[PDB]
Amino acid sequence: SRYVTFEGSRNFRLRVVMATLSGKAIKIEKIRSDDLNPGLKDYEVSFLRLMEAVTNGSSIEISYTGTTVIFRPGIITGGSYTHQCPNSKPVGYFAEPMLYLAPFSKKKFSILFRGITSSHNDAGIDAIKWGLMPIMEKFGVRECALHTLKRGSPPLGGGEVHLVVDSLIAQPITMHALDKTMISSIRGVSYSTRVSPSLVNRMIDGAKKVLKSASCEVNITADVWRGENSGKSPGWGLTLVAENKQGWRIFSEAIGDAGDVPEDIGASVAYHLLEEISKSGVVGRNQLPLTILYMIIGKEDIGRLRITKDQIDERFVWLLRDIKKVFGTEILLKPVDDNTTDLIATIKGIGF
Repeated sequence: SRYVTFEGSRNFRLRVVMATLSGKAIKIEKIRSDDLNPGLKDYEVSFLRLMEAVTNGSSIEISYTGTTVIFRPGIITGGSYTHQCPNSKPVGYFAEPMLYLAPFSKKKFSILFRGITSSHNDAGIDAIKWGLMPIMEKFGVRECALHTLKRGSPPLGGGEVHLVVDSLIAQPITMHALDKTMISSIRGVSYSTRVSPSLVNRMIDGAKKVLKSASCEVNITADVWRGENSGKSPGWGLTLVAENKQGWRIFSEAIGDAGDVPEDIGASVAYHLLEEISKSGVVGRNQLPLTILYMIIGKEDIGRLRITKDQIDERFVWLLRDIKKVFGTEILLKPVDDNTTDLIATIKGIGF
């Protein structure tokens, strides 16, 4: 019973994913044991269920009170499978960490996700489609898509999305990127469900108003969903994706609740995009966990990725901590030769 021991609900999915990638068994204890109703939440249990489905030989054990979990990783198998998500977490919650496994399995990942497709705290479908997967492609994952069959806005939901990754590779290519990602165009997806195309347009208006000074192209795809294919509830949101011709992407997202002013929601996403670009190196904060991990599991060899001082936040520290425990690998930061305070994250692969 050799375990790497973690504490709390923090990075629960990330830690479970790392356990699977490294083959190290882990033990997560004292989960929310200092809160009203400690233990795992229904969506984390659902998550563990998803894991068992896409792997083989995995043995999971949970205490009676659910405050601790013991995860012994199996082999990343994949295949076809449908997963029904509880109303507590949207599809992105389950789909995002599947990105970390799919390309490294024995069979294509063809996973159908049913449930809500949107929230305020999880990765939206567009963000995964146009914000995360492009980064996977830069690491050698050629074919990987997320098909939106049905959008399912909260609270009723009824959405349905299909994760299929045709490209199976041994490991991510070693990454060498020392330059700050230069944005040459801003794209995106403004969507709504079971409502008038008014909301979508007013969001684009609000977004374009703060982005007016842009000397680059700025066009946003409008994506109005009506009828039964749009889900059970009304809803709307905006995903802005800044990009260059090298395949890099910086993004931000937000959804609107009934009563929110679309122009303000639209403007808000554009402000966060500009913030995220301002603070970014090669990638934005919302992409580091994926990028860093793909580097760590690359062939035994040194990779390099420019980051910003602002990107070394609480979240980032914890990311490296957990990585230290599970893989052993520690990250070295090197001040860039230019006249800024940016660093070059130097990361040696493990030999996946």
